[PDB]
Amino acid sequence: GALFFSVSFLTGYIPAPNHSAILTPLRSFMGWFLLIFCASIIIMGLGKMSSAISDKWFLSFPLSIFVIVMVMFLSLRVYWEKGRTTTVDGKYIRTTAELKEFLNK
Amino acid sequence: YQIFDTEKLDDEQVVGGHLALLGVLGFIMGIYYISGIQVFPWGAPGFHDNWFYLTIKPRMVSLGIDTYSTKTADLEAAGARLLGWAAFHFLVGSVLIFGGWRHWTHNLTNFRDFRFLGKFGDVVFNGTSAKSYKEALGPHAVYMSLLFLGWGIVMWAILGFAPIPDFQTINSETFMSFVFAVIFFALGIYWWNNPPNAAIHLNDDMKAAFSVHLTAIGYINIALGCIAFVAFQQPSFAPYYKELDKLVFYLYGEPFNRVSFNFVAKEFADFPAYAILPKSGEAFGMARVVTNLIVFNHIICGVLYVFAGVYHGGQYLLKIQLNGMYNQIKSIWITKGRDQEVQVKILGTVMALCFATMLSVYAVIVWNTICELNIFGTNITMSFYWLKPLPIFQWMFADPSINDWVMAHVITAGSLFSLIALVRIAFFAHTSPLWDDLGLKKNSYSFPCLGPVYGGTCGVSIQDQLWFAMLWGIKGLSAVCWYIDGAWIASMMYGVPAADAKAWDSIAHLHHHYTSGIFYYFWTETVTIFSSSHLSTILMIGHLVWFISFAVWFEDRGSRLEGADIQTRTIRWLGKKFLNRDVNFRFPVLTISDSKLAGTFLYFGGTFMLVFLFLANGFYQTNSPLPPPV
Amino acid sequence: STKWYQIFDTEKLDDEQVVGGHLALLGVLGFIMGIYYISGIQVFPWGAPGFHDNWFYLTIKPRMVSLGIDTYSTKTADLEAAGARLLGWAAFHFLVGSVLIFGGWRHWTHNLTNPFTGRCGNFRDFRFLGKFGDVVFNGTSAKSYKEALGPHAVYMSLLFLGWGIVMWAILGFAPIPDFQTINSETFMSFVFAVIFFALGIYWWNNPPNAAIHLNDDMKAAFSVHLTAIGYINIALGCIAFVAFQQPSFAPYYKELDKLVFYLYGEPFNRVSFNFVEQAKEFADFPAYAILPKSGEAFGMARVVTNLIVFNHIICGVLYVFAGVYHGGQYLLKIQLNGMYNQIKSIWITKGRDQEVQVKILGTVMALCFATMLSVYAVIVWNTICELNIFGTNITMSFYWLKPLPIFQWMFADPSINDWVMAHVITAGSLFSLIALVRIAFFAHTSPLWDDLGLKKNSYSFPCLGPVYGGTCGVSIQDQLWFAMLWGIKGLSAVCWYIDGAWIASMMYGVPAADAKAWDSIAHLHHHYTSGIFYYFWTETVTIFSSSHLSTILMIGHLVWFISFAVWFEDRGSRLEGADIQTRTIRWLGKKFLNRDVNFRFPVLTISDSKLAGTFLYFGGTFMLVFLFLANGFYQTNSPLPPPVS
Ligand code: BCL
Ligand code: BCL
Ligand code: BCL
Ligand code: BCL
Ligand code: BCL
Ligand code: BCL
Ligand code: G2O
Ligand code: G2O
Ligand code: SF4
Ligand SMILES: [Ca+2]
Ligand SMILES: [Ca+2]
Repeated sequence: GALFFSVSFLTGYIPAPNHSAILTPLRSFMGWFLLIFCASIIIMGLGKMSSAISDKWFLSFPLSIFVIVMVMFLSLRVYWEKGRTTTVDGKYIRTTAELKEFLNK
Repeated sequence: YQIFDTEKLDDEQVVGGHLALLGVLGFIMGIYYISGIQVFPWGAPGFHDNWFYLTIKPRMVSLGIDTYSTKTADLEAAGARLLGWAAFHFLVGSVLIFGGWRHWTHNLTNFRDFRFLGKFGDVVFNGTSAKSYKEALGPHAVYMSLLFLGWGIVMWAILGFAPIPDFQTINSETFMSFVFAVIFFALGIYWWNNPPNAAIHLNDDMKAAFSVHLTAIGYINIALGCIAFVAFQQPSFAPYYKELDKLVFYLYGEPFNRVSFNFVAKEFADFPAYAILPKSGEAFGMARVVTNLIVFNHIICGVLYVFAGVYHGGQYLLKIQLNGMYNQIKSIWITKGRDQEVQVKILGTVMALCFATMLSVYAVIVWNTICELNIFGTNITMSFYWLKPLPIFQWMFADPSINDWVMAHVITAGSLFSLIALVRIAFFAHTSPLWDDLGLKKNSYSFPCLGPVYGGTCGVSIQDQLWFAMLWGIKGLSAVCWYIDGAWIASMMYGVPAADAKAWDSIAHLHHHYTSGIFYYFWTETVTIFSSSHLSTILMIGHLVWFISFAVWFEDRGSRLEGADIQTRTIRWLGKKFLNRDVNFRFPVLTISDSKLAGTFLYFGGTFMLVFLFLANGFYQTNSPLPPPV
Repeated sequence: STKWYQIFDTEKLDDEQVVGGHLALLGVLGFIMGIYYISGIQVFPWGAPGFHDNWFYLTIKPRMVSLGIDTYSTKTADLEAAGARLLGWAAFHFLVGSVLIFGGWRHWTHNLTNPFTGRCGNFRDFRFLGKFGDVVFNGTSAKSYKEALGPHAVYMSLLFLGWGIVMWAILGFAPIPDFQTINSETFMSFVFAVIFFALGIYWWNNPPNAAIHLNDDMKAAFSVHLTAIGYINIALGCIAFVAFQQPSFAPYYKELDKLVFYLYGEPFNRVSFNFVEQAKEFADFPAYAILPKSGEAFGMARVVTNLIVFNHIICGVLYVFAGVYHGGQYLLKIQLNGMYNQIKSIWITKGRDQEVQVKILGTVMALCFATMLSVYAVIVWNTICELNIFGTNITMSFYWLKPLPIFQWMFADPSINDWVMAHVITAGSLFSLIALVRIAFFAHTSPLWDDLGLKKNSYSFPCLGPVYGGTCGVSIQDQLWFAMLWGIKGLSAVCWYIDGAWIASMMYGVPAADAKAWDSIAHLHHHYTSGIFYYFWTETVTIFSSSHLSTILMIGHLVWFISFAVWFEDRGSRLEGADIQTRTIRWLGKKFLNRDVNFRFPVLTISDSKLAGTFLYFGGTFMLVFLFLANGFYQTNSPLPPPVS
C-alpha cells in the first residue's frame, strides 16, 4: 500500500480541522495495514496452533488463555479506559437521584 | 423444469413460443393499462395505483396516452386514451397468440423456404427465405428496421409527434426511430449480401445461439439500466419523472383510514372508512423510486440473463465436449479456452484481482466503521475521508466522495466475484485441472456430489456453479440497489446515533446527506416500511421464503430422506389405524440438484422480494447535510 | 483421523487423566473468578478509581451482594470496603486455584507423591483422609463409577457443610430458618449436607446399578451426566428467573436498577474536532469519558437476570444436545463393536427394536407437527388480522385465546403471548427432540438404511454419496448440528420472552392500526416491548447507540455469513477453486521468486465444514442475542390506547 500517499496527494480533499494533512494518509494506511496484518496473524497463528496443540499443551492452553484475558482486563484499566468516570468537581455519582439532581443543573 | 429444452424444440416451435409470449405480454400490458386508469369515462372511481402502473406511467406521460394533469376531465380523456390503447394491445396480442399457436403447431399454408410480403419480398431477399441462421441475421435486422419504421410512423400518425431532431423531446425519439430504421436496413442488406462467420452457432445451435444471445441481451440490459439511471436523472426527462414528486399517489395496501371499534369514529375526517390514505410524493421521492424500480429491474434481469447465458453456454460446451465436437471448432470463441492452460491463467488472474480489490475495499469499509465507532481509540480523522475518486474520474459521479469510490470498487469486485463462477462454467465444463489430476471427469450439467471423496465434492457441476454465481452476484446487486436508494455503502453505520457517525457530513463537506450506513440502512428504511401493511407482508413472506430455502441449501438432503421414510412409516401406520388399509403418500424429498435449484430459487426470490421493498419504500435522502456532533 | 478436537477425546484419557483435567479447569476457573472480582473493584483500596463494570462482574454482582461482599453503596468508604473484600476473596481464589492447578497437573502426570512424606498414593486404592476415610468408607471405590457415587455425594456433603461454615464465620451469616432473608441458604446448606451425607453412605453401602456406563464410562457416563446436568441447568435457569423476580431477592436485584453503571464501551462524551485540553459535549464529565447509563431506564435488574437465566438455559440446552450426541457416539461404538445387542438394560433394550424407535419418533413428529402448525397458524393469523390484509380486523385474531384459568397461576398477565410462548417452547422442544431421537436410535442404521442396504460406520463421516439422490448429513454429528439449528428457534423464543416481546404476533406496535390496538383489545397492564419482527427495530436503538454493541453486532453478522460458506453444498466447488488458487500461487513462479511454493490451499472436510458452520452459526446468532439481552428491558407498565376511540 505504498501508493496510498500518492493518491492522497492526487485527490482533492480538505483535511479534518487541526489535524496534519501529511499524517492522515499515514493514519489510513496504518489502519489498512493493521487490519490486513492482524487478519493474517490470526489466520497463520491458528493454522500453526491447530497442529501445535497436543496433550502436552494441556498445561498451556487454559493458562495461556487466562493470561490473555488477564492482560486484557489489565489493559482495560491501563491504556484503554482509566478511572471510574469521576465528575470534574470530583465525585462518583452512582445514585440515579444524583443524576436527576445534575439534570436539574 | 426441462420441459422446454432447446433440443426438444425445433425452430418453428421457438417461433411459436415467442409469438405466444409476445401476445401474452400485450395482454398483460393491457391489464396494466386498464389497471392504471385513474377515473373511468363512466365517472365511477377507478383503480387506485399499482407499482406496475406507477412504473409504466412516465412512459405514458411522454407518449401523451396518460397525463399528470390536475383536471378531472383531463384525467377522463387520458383514461379514454388508455382504454383505447389497451384494447389495441389486447387485440394485437390475441392475434400474436393466434400466430403462436399456428407456429407451435405446424399448421400453415414451407418453414424451410418461404416468402415474406411477396410483393416486395422478391425485391429483398431475392424472393426466397433465410435458409440458416447466418442467412437469418439479415432478415431479422430488416424486420427490426420495419419495427422501428412502424414505431416512427405510428408516433407521427397516431401519437402526433413531430420529426424535430432536437434531443430534448419525444420528437427526438421519432427522428431517431426513423434513423434507426435506415441503419437497421443497411445492416440487414449487408448481412444478406454477406452472412456472418461464427460457425459454432451454425451447427446444432439452439442452445448455443440461445446462450450467446442471452448473454448479449443481459449485458445490453445492464447497459440499458445504467443509461436509464443517467437519463431519468437528466433535466430533459424531468417533466416526465420529477412531476411524480409533485403529485400524490394512493397505493394499494397503504394504511387505511383507521376505523374505531365502536364505529357505526375514523382517524381522518371526510376520508371514508378503510380508505387508502393519501401520500405526498415529495416524502417518497416517487421520481427516484420509479427510476430505481425500472433501473434495478433492468439491471438484475441483465445480470440473470448473463448468468443464464453462461450456464446454457456451459451446457452446450459439455454437449460438444461429450461427443468430441469441442476439439474441432474453428471459431476463436472456443480456441481461446481450448488450451486448458489459458483457462487456468484466466481464472487465477480473475480470482487474484478480485481478491486484491475486494480485500482493499473491505478493509477500507471496516476501517471507516472502526473510525466511526471509535473502536480501539480511532478518531474520524483516521478514516479514508481523503480517499475520493480522482478529478479525472470525478465527471462520472455527482457529489464525489468515498461513497462513490467504494461503490465502484464494490461493483467491480462483485462483477469479478461472479465472473469467477462464470469462468468456471465457461472453461471447466467437462475437464478441470483438479479433476484432470484426480483422474475423474464429469458428464452431466447437474452432478451435485460425486460422493464424499478428498473431503467431499459438492457443487462442482455447471448448474451448481450457476447457483453460486447468482449467490455471489446477490452482493453486487445489493450494492447497486443500495447506491440507487442512497445508502452510504462506504461504511457500516453512517448517520447512526453514536460517536463520530454524523461527523461524516462535517468531514467530507457533502452537499448530499446520504441515507444511512450498511447496518443503519435497514433501520431507516423499515421505519417507513412498517407503516405499510403491504410492505410488511412482503417483508415477512420474503424472509419466510429465504429461510425455507435453507432446508434444501444445506448438506442435509439425506437426513431429510431418512426423516421422510420415518414420516411415511408414521403416516401409513396412522392411516391404517384410524382408516382401513389406506396406503399412499410417500413423502417426496427433492434430489440434491433439484434441492439446489429450489434453494437458489427461494434465496434469490426472497432476497430481491425484499430488495423491492428497499427500492419501493421511498428515497428519503435529503440535500441538507448533517451537522457536526461537537 | 485424529484431529485437533480429538486429542483431548475421552477415549484416550483415563480416570486419573480426567480428574487432573477437571482440577486444572477448577483452578483456572478460580483464576478467572479472581480476574472478575478484581474487575468488580469500583474504587481501589489504594485511594483511586476502579474498573468500568464488566458484564461478567455485572452478572456476578448480585450474588456477591447476597454475601457480605459488594455493598450497594454510593458511599466511598463502604465502597472501598467492598473493593477490599472483593480483592481479598480474589486473592484467596487465586491461591486455591493455584493449588488446584498443581493437583490437576499431578493427576495428569499420574505422579502422586507427597513432598512431606515420600510415598506414592495409588489412584485405585487409598483412604480419603487420615482417619475420616477409615471412619466412613474403610477404603476406596473399586474403580467403578457406580461405587463412586457414594463417596462423591459424601464429598458434596462435605462441601455443603464447608459452605455453611464459611457463611457462618467469614461472611457472618448465622443460619436461621427464615427463607425470605439471606441467612437461610447456610441453614439449607447444612440441611443438604445432612441429606447428601445420608445419600452418600446409602449409595456407598448399596451402589446403584446401571451397568451400561461402567464399561466405557468415558463416553456413556459422560453423555448421561451431561444430559442430566443440562436439564439441571435449564431448571436452574427457570428457578433463577422465578426467584430473581420475587420480592425476597428484590433487595439484591431491584436495587441494581437504582444505581447507575459506567460500562466499558458505553458511549463516551464526544469531543469536537478541535478540543483544546491545555469544544466538548457534556463538559462536566472529562474528555472521552463514559456517560452514565441509568439503571432505571436500562432495566439493569432484568438485564442481569436475563443474562444469568439465558446463559444457564442455553448452556443446559447445549449440554443436552452434547449428551445426546456423545451417547449416540457411544451407541455407534457399541453397535460397530457388537455390544449393542449385549447391553441388557432398559435404557437400550427398549430402543433395540426398530419398530419401537419408529413409533417413538413418529409420535414425537406428530406432536411437533400438530403443535407447530397450531401455534404458527395462530401467529400468522394474528399478524394477518393486525395488518388487516384480506380484510380481517384483530377481532378475528386469537386475542380471546388465553391460558386456562387453572393454568393461569404461572403467568403475570395471561394473554395469547404466554400461550404462544408455551406452545412454541413445546414445539421447539419436540422439534429438537426429533433429531435427538434420531441420534439416539439411528446411530448405526435408520429404517431407510435398513431397507436400503447401508449403515453408518463413523461418528463424523460426511455422507454416503449421491446414491438415491441423497445421503447428506445422516451422521450423528450432522444430526446434532441440525438439532442445534432447530433448538436455535426455541432458545430465541426463550430469550425474546424473558426480554419481553409479543411472540403471539410478528409486527406488534408498528404504525399500523390493529397492531397498535392489540393492547387495547387485550387488556394488559404490561406493554410488551414489541412484536417478533418489530423487536429488532425497537431493541436496536440502544445497540446502535452503543458503539461496543454495534461492534459485536458486526462481528457476529460476519461470523454468521461466513458460516454460510461452509454450510452450503459447495465443498467440491471450493476444492477446485482452491486448486486454481494454488496453481496461480505457483504462477507466482516466474514473478521472480526462485522459491518453491509448497503451500496447498486447504479446504475443510465436510465433517469439518459442518462443524465450523454450526459453530459459527451458533456463535454469531448468540453473540447477537447477547446484544438482545444487553440492549435493555425497556418494558413500561402502561397499556397502549387505541389509535381511534
Ligand atoms: C409485441 C408485444 C405486444 C406489446 C407489448 C408491450 C410491452 C411489453 C410494452 C409495450 C409498450 C408500448 N407499446 Mg406495445 N405491444 C404490442 C403492440 C403494440 C402496437 C401495435 C402496432 O399494435 C403499438 C402501437 C404499441 C405501442 C406501445 C406504446 C404505447 C408503448 C411504448 C412503445 C415504444 O417505446 O416502442 C418503441 C419501439 C421500438 C424501439 C421498436 C424496436 C424495438 C427494439 C429492437 C427493442 C430492443 C431494444 C434493445 C436496446 C436491444 C437492441 C439489441 C440489438 C442491438 C438489436 N404496441 C404487442 C401486442 N407494449 C411498452 C410499455 O408499456 O412501456 C411502458 C412496453 O415495454
Ligand atoms: C430476448 C431475450 C432472449 C429471449 C427471451 C425469452 C424469454 C424471457 C423466454 C423465452 C422462452 C423461450 N426461448 Mg427465448 N429469447 C431469446 C432467444 C432465443 C433463441 C434464439 C437465439 O434463437 C432460442 C432458440 C430461444 C428459445 C426459447 C424457448 C426455450 C422458449 C420458448 C418456448 C415456449 O414455450 O416458451 C413459452 C414458455 C412460457 C409460457 C413459460 C415461461 C414464462 C412465464 C411463466 C409465463 C408468461 C406470463 C407471465 C408470468 C404473466 C405476467 C404476470 C404479472 C407479472 C403479474 N430463445 C433471447 C436470448 N425467451 C420462454 C420460455 O419459457 O423459456 C423456457 C421465456 O419465458
Ligand atoms: C462480446 C460478445 C459476447 C460473447 C460471445 C460468445 C460467442 C460468440 C461464443 C461464446 C461462448 C461462450 N461464452 Mg460468451 N460472450 C460474451 C460474454 C460472456 C461472459 C462474460 C464476460 O460474462 C462469459 C463468462 C461467457 C461465457 C461463455 C462460455 C460458455 C463460452 C466460451 C468458452 C471459451 O472457451 O471461451 C474462450 C474465449 C475467451 C477467453 C474470450 C475470447 C475473446 C475473443 C478472442 C475476442 C477478442 C477479445 C478482446 C480482448 C476484445 C477487444 C475488443 C475488440 C472490439 C474485439 N460469455 C459477450 C456478451 N461467447 C461460445 C459458446 O459455445 O457459446 C455457446 C461461443 O462460441
Ligand atoms: C457441569 C460439569 C460437567 C462437565 C463439564 C466440563 C467442562 C466445562 C470441561 C470439561 C472437560 C473435560 N471433561 Mg467434563 N463434565 C462433566 C462430565 C464428565 C465426565 C463423566 C461424568 O463421565 C467425564 C469423563 C468428563 C471428561 C472430561 C474431559 C473430556 C475433559 C477433562 C480432561 C482433560 O484433561 O482434558 C484435556 C483438556 C483440558 C482440560 C483443557 C483444554 C483447553 C480448554 C479449557 C477446553 C475448553 C473447551 C470448551 C470451550 C468448554 C466450554 C464450556 C461451554 C462454554 C458451555 N466430563 C460434568 C457433568 N468438563 C474440559 C474439556 O477439555 O472439554 C473439552 C472442559 O472444557
Ligand atoms: C470451585 C472452583 C474455583 C472457584 C470458582 C468459583 C465460581 C465459579 C463461583 C465462585 C463463587 C464463590 N466462591 Mg469460589 N472458587 C474456588 C474456591 C473457593 C473456596 C475454596 C476454599 O475452595 C471458597 C470458600 C470460595 C468462595 C466462594 C464464595 C465467595 C462464592 C459463593 C460460594 C457459594 O455460593 O457456594 C455455594 C455452595 C454450595 C451450593 C455447596 C457446595 C457445592 C456443592 C456440593 C455442589 C453442588 C452445587 C453446585 C455448585 C450447583 C449445582 C446445583 C444443582 C441443582 C445440582 N471459592 C475454586 C478456586 N467461585 C461464586 C460467585 O462468585 O458467585 C457470584 C461462583 O459462582
Ligand atoms: C432420565 C435421566 C436422564 C437420562 C439417563 C440415561 C441413561 C441412564 C442412559 C441414557 C442413554 C441414552 N440417552 Mg439419556 N437421559 C435423559 C435424557 C435424554 C434425552 C432427552 C432430551 O430427554 C435424550 C434424547 C437422551 C438420549 C439418550 C440416548 C443416546 C441413549 C438411549 C438410547 C435408547 O435406546 O433409548 C431407549 C429409550 C428409552 C428407554 C426411553 C424410556 C425411558 C425410561 C427408561 C422409561 C420411563 C420414562 C417414560 C417413558 C417417560 C415419562 C416419565 C419420566 C419420569 C419423565 N437422553 C435424562 C437427562 N440416558 C443410555 C446410553 O447408552 O448412554 C450413553 C444410558 O445408559
Ligand atoms: C417454517 C418453515 C419450515 C417447515 C414447515 C419445515 C418442515 C419440515 N422439515 Mg425443516 N428446516 C427449516 C424450516 C422449515 N422446515 C430451515 C430454515 C432449515 C435449515 C437448517 C431446516 C432443516 C431441516 C433438516 C436438516 C431436516 C428437516 C426435516 C423436516 C420435517 C420432517 C418432519 C418434522 O420435523 O415434523 C415437524 C413439522 C414441521 C417441522 C412443519 C410444520 C409446519 C410449520 C408450522 C411451518 C409451516 C411453514 C410453511 C407455511 C409451510 C409451506 C406452505 C406455503 C408457505 C407454501 C418437516 C415437517 C427433516 C426430516 O424429514 O426429518 C425431521 C430433516 O432431516 N428440516
Ligand atoms: C467476508 C466473507 C467471505 C470471505 C472473506 C470469502 C473468501 C473466499 N471465498 Mg467465499 N462464501 C461466502 C463469504 C465469504 N468468502 C458466503 C456467504 C458463501 C455462500 C454462497 C460463500 C461460498 C463460496 C464458494 C462456493 C467458493 C468460495 C471461494 C472463496 C475464495 C477464493 C478466491 C476469491 O473468490 O477471492 C475473493 C474473496 C476475498 C477477497 C476474501 C478475502 C477478503 C474478503 C474481501 C473479506 C475479509 C473477511 C475476513 C477474512 C473475515 C475474518 C477476518 C479475520 C478474523 C481472519 C475466497 C478468497 C471459492 C474459491 O476458492 O474460488 C472463488 C469457491 O469455490 N466461497
Ligand atoms: S451434496 Fe450431500 S451427498 Fe453430495 S457430497 Fe455433499 S454432503 Fe455428500
Ligand atoms: Ca429506500
Ligand atoms: Ca431486549
